[PDB]
Amino acid sequence: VARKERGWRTVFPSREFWHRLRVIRTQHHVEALVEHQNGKVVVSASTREWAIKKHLYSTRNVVACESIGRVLAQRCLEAGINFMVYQPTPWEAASDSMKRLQSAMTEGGVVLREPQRIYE
Amino acid sequence: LDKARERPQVELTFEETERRALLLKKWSLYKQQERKMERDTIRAMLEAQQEALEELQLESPKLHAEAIKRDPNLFPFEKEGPHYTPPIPNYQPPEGRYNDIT
Amino acid sequence: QAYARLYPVLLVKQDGSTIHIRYREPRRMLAMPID
Amino acid sequence: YKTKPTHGIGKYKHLIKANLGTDYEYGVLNIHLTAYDMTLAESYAQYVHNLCNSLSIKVEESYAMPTKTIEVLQLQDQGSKMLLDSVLTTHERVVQISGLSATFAEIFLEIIQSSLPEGVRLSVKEHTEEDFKGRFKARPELEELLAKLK
Amino acid sequence: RRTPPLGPMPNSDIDLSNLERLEKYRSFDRYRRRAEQEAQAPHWWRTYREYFGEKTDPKEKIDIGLPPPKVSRTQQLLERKQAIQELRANVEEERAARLRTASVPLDAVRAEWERTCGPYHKQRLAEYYGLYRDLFH
Amino acid sequence: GSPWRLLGALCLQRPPVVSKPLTPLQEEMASLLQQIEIERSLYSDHELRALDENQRLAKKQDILLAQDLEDMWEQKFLQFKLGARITEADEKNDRTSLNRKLDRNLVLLVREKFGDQDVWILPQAEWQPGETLRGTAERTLATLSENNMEAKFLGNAPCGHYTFKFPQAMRTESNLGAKVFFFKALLLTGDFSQAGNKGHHVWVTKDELGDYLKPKYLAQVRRFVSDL
RNA sequence: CAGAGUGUAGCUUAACACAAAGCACCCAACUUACACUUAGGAGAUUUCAACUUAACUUGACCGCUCUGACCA
Repeated sequence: VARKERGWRTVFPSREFWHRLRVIRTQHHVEALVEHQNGKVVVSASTREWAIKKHLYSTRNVVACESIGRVLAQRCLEAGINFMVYQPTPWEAASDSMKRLQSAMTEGGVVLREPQRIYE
Repeated sequence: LDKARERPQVELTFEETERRALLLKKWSLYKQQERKMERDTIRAMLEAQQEALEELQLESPKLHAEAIKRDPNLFPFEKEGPHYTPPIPNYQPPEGRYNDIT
Repeated sequence: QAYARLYPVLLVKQDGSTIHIRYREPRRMLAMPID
Repeated sequence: YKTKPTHGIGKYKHLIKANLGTDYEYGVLNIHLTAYDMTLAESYAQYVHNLCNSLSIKVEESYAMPTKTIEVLQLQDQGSKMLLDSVLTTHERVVQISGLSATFAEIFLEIIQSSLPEGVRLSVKEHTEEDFKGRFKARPELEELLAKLK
Repeated sequence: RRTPPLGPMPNSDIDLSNLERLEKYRSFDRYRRRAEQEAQAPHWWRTYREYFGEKTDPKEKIDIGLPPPKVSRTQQLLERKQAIQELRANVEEERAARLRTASVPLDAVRAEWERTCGPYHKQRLAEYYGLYRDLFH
Repeated sequence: GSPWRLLGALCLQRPPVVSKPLTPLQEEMASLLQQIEIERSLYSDHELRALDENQRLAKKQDILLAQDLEDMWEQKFLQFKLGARITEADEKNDRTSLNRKLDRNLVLLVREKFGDQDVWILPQAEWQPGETLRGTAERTLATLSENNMEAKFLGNAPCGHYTFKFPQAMRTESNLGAKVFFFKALLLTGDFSQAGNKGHHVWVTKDELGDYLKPKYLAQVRRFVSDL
């Protein structure tokens, strides 16, 4: 029932969401971040943390993307957040690593389609 | 356009794939030092070139005017690549003729 | 995308110098003639 | 708004731009990389294109001309008839360079001559008198040019 | 009538004399990176965050937690840098990485997080839920 | 004018006539590059004839077979001879002849008697009014003993400098010392005579250039000479 | 050889700790080529001590810069 931030139809990305998934791919690390519309961040899964480093070969591969995808899936499940939104660019959406990361959301139980706001 | 020209695709063995990635992962670094020895040798002369210019600047101003001056006799230049073996001083091939197709 | 099988062949120049070159035929040695 | 101190914050085209050499630098220089191996010709042309970008000098354009092939006739042994022996093809790779300083000229020339591959020929020349500059021009470039002369 | 700006212009620092000499963005991602790094920077004009973003008091948040544990960074770094060296040494681990078939134990990594980054993430999440604003004032 | 005397120098350089020896890593380059060829390339006309000849023979008018043409062409390989990369100079280490170290570059050095001691240095010449430093380099080539070569000249700016002071012997107020400027040049063709070879000039590479040059002089020299 | 200055892979007023980070840089795929994009690999706190976190505060040592010394 909470109103979503509609508008911004002339700029990218749009802001009609409650919780958004942001994935940052740097030269050495890939950062998966989930945050609210207003700016507050709820949970994060970065390869910099030592917890997953002991078990992953590299922090900049598809294996790393699957590693943090399942980590984020378990973190979102235990944080109470089930619905989210993902707004990627055409090239990263076509990247093979990203699609398998979306597969982690499906097997993890995270849905990337926020329910529509009930106006009436 | 003839399909009889097509060659069958030979299966690539798994162990052979291993040595492909191993040489690829070493090709990238091998070329990196190749660029690394390149990047230092251009700047090595570049700083040595400038200090010579500035030392000549204190030596004489008139020489500097004609030192940085463009030489119009330059750039008809031509350089051909090296050869597998040095040319034979005494070698006379038989007669022949050429033709051009356009 | 479409090209033939280029064998490792050699060319001998006018002065006798030799360079590497790819050719359609298995003629691994070649010395061009005096015009 | 014009009156408000934040006037002109949306100005964007002032960062966007609206051969005879100088007395210190060269106007236009072109290098020619001929070879009987197409792979070597383009590989070196790609090599010099990447290196010249590293040295931060402006590149005009790299294109291709119709490739010329030459055949070789060989005199038959104990005879006087020319017979087909081999057919060769020379491939020319050209990259146009403008804005190379006189001081850096010697360093640039020494690199491509030291890194010159097997069986390829390089040449440095001006190629300026034939610069007809007759290039097909796009629509927005025509509009500003036509407004300039109007 | 004109009024001088109250602060530096967004594009005043960029020289326009050598605009063609200056390197370009040449890609959408690089401009986007500069876009939202500069978006969060404070400005002297009216911004979206001024009216919509939540406002925090100038006073720093008071911490009533236990003093942070003290660890030896050099020794920890040495163990961590050698740990992945042997990990990268195994071909079998390297074979899985290149084949995109490697996996990690989710239960084991979660336990390590609870001791390394668990307290910080929980505090960060609890602040979002409004626990610190309602109770403890 | 100034107590620092000015001299113009030339560093004669001859590019290798043959390519450098290939690193065994680069052996794996061509081996795989050819390996990705026949795995991706289609049948050539040579292979098409070979397959047709083999197929017809199994079923059963070409006098010359594809295998036979390989034999005669391979037989012709044993007939001719290639130029020897390693020459007599390489075996003898003739640091004066052209046929030594064909794979790598070579730089000339000359003997000069300064301070009652011979010093291995590059050719030099005193600067004079009305003449460019490159003209001094051309004059330096002329002053060479019984020389006949043409040198390709690139640029005008100096390629380096070296300052040396007198050992408190000739050091005076009017003449404190001399500084020298090096200019790179390209050798197309030409050679010295046979009258003087050992006591006139020596040709070496960058690796062994330190044996003949002074440690201070070599340090300035190595900042613009390469080993590519 | 002496007297001053300096020290994170190339750069960075990156490093509160949870952690040695960002960019530049190299290879392969597309392209004549560049560039964009996809997929890869290479990296650093100069070394020893100081109640101890300590690249970070203090020493010694080591490595570079400048000036004198030596100088064909």
